Amino acid sequence: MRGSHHHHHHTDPMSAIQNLHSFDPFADASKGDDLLPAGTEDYIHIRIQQRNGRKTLTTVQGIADDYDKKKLVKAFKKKFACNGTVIEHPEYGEVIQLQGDQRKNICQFLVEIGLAKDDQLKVHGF
Repeated sequence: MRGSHHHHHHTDPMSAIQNLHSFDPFADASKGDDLLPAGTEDYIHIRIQQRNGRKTLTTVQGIADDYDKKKLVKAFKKKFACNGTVIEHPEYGEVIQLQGDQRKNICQFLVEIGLAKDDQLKVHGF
């Protein structure tokens, strides 16, 4: 170890783990100005999840967390009057969860409010 030695009986280096140094083109990083990951244009993947024969939950993946979480979903319940929520899926990462098959309303919402982009319109009905 040879780390911190100023305690009576603890020593927990884990206490100093706040994700330090996580950005540096000249240190732990690599990006090609010409070589890009893939031509995806960062679309907005929808995807529906109908547990039963109606318990649908249209989700939205790709959207930026910077968006107005409130005006984002809250507005949904004001336009279509549907049940919308915000979930941070581990398989996708930060994805809204609408109630019922909104694959046609959400994409319409993303464009109606200006959330996603017509080019990002990635609707994938289960």
